[PDB]
Amino acid sequence: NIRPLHDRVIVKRKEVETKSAGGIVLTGSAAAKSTRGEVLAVGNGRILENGEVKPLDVKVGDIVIFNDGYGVKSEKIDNEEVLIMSESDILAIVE
Amino acid sequence: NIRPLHDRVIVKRKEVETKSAGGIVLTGSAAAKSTRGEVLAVGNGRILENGEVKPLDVKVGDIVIFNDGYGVKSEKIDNEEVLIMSESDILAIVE
Amino acid sequence: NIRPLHDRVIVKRKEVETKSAGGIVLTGSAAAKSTRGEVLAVGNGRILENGEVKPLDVKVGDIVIFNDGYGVKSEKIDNEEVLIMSESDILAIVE
Amino acid sequence: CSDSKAIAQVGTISANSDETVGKLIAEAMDKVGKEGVITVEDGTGLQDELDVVEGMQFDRGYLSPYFINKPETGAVELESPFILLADKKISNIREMLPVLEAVAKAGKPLLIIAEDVEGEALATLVVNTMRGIVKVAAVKAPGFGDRRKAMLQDIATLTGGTVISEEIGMELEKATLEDLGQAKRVVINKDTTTIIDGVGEEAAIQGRVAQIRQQIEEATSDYDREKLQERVAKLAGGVAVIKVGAATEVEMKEKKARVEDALHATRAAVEEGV
Repeated sequence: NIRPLHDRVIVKRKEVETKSAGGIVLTGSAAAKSTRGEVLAVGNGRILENGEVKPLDVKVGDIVIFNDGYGVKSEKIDNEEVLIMSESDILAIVE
Repeated sequence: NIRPLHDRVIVKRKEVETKSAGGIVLTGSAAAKSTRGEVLAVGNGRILENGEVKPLDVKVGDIVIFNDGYGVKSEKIDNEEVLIMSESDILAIVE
Repeated sequence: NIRPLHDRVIVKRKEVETKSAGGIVLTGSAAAKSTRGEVLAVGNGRILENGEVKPLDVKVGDIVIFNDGYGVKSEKIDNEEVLIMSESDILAIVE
Repeated sequence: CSDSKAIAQVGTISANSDETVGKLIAEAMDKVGKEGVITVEDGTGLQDELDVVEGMQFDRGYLSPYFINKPETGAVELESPFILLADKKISNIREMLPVLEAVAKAGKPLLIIAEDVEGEALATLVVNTMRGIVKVAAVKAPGFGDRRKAMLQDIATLTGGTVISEEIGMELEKATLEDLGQAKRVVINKDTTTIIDGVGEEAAIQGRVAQIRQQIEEATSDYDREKLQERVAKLAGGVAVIKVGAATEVEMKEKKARVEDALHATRAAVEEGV
């Protein structure tokens, strides 16, 4: 069991689509890495200057859209690649 | 006995595995330096603007996943290499 | 005597060891500058936004491990080389 | 044609009836053996001389004159040393620390044969040499490319050590005393390194010379055959050099041609009869 620190979130990157808006199979650099994933673990919460900590908005089980960058890190847990990043990288939650 | 100041943590990074997901021996640059270590000493805590100190969330004994960077420093104590870095570089705690 | 301002610390760099884990003498670039020193003088303390000042955690007489960088300055006092740097550059205190 | 008298007669006849040439060639053949190599080069005096070298010797001297422990002869001599065979370039002393500490505990000299050694490592070694921590000498590995690797493996089989290479899957920092070869004496000078009575099982040496013989049987050019024969002689036989003596240069060339003819004729007579 892996749990993040403060306001970091662990997500599982979804498989990139092969057939796009029809039967056309996309092969090569065109298939951009999918920016949707399923959150697995959520940290305790970001810490304020005064001293109180507030819980994150994202709940375990939500599909999120995230901005890949230098702040997003890749880690291999349970022989499975997962993404560890700060909650500020989360842009929207699907449904 | 070495004790860090404020919110710094001393860890002993784990040995890089040789056999990976089977009997195949991995020799060369493929074996990336392991990003898991066992914390040895924990500082008193980070200092808030008003003045009170809050304790760090990592306890001595658990395994952590850390992000190696320019902020992480290596030191030789008891004729053994250890890694000194700020608590903000800790991403998750295993188990 | 020399007294630092605010949260600055004056240390005396330890002599670089010659024999390493045996009788093998290291001559040349192998012998790096030792990152341990004896604290001589300690400033009054860092000043907070409100106006109160909190004394530094390092006391005069202990051995510290410091991160040499652009913030660390070297000065020749009493015909002896000493290092003046901010307290944030101190990583740990030996014993 | 097996007896030495017949060989001397063949060499005498082939050298335009010169008894000294035939006698010298017979002596060289007797001393060096059957698997050895005899070459002819120009001398300096007026008389022919024969120099036969037994064991392993290559044209590499020490990388620093400060390694000399016997200034009377101007040479490095080590008694019962360790041999570190590295198929790599050594520049940072840090790789050398563990084995150096180990041999310091053991208390016997160490000879480092590497592709090349950088100035920082030379400075560290020369500092450590006379201060009494360790007795160290360093030379360059003979040959260039694949032949250098073959020579390193030959020395490893001779001395009973293991070559430290990156391509094989080992690193220098993980070396132990088992990986280091051993010998009885090592003599180094300006130009040549000589390993005397290296400890090794005859089975490995015989296997290596058999492998090189099978290599000889499948080579085309004469230069490669000559190099392989030199390697076989270094492993098992000996190497002889005949220096031709003459007053002038025309006489020198004439006599050198005659001696080479006698050498070829003796080889042919030994292999096929008379």
